[PDB]
Amino acid sequence: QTIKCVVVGDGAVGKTCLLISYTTNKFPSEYVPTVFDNYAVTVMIGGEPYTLGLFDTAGQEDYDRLRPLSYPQTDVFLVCFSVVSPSSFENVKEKWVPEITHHCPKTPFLLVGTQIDLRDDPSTIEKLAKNKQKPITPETAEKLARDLKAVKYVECSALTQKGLKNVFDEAILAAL
Amino acid sequence: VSHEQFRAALQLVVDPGDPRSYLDNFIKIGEGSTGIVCIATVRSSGKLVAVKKMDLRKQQRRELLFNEVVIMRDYQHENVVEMYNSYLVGDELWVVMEFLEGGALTDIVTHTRMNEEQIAAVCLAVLQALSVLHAQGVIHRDIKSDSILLTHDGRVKLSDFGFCAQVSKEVPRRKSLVGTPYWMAPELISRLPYGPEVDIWSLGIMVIEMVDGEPPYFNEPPLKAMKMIRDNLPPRLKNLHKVSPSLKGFLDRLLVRDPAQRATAAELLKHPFLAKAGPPASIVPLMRQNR
Repeated sequence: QTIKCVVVGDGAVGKTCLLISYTTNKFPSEYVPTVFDNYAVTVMIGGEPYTLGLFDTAGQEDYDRLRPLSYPQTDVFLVCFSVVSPSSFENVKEKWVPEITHHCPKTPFLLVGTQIDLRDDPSTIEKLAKNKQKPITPETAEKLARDLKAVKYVECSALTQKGLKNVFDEAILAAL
Repeated sequence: VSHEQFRAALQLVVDPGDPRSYLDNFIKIGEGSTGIVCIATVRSSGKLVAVKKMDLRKQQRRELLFNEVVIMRDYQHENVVEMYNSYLVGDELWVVMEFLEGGALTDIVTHTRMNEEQIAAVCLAVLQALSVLHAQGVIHRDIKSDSILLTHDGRVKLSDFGFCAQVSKEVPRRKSLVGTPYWMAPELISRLPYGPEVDIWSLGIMVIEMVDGEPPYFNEPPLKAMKMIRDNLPPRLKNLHKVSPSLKGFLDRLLVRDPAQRATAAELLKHPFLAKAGPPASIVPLMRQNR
């Protein structure tokens, strides 16, 4: 059988990067915004092989009516934010969760914190301090996830591949 | 690449060299979920031992191989199958342990209804083990009849330690989705953090096996069963008119959805039911060679 994943979150959040990191174990050297890309890998669970159809969407504002045409029969959603962009974290609640709720209500969704390698980075922790802000903690995120009302919160670095597989491992579990 | 780093770690933890040096007659007996089990013969005595062989490249989570060594080595108990030794043979971890001629409980439960004396004997033996493991913050994680093994003389040992984890003051729960689907506690399937209690739930399932011949929702495919366990009320036995209050009441303490109200191993040790436990001999009729 097929599993149909759909990945959503603000632009830059590096949604494209997350996917490619996992699927191909390569990081994209160039930033490019996604319109719509469809990658299909194969996963074997308990000896049973499943085509995992991944849907990379636009995190941009322009494609609000073009993006959700990708949603019919979605078995699960990743709802994503950069742990170093409290705006993108805010837009979980505001834009993203509502959107997918409507189109697909009974459909599950995990909360995902991205680019966690940049937490202790001084320069990004500097960039945020210049708007008197700071990095999102797991304590925080996992309150939102429980409340919102996800399957769970997960977090990862597409770069270091820390916690990456697990996100996708839990999604599958969630889907199946 | 990470292979080499892992193989190296392992080398330092095992006993050096090869056991083909002192054992003849390796023959496969069954599989686990992690690797095959052979029988073998100590050349100088002709004594029988069993040997678990596990390839490092075939593990879903290699790290778990460290429990095979650490568990048997440090948690030697009367009701825990004795590991004598472990070794690296090329890309395989080989653990040499005692040979349990009685076989596993799975064979007995799918072919015969055991009476409450024999059952109580079993749960007694396993809880003696789990008390002691949990006392040190060690969760087994894969309790089912398959994981229980017998001696010729009716004695009972717990084994299949490959899925075990450790908790402590510092890391008090775990989170990995680990175990066999039908025996899994509801909180673990639900993806919440959990402790040793998961084992007691699974023992409650194994009591159901012992009584009714298989676990709840056996006919379903695993992932449907997982859902039902998670979403539903604790499964009850199918014929209560035949079961004593002692045992029903015992089991109502294992199969509790909330883990905080579910009984601990030490609590269960003091439970009237376990005082029906027959001697090891009362079991020996259940073994295949006898039936």
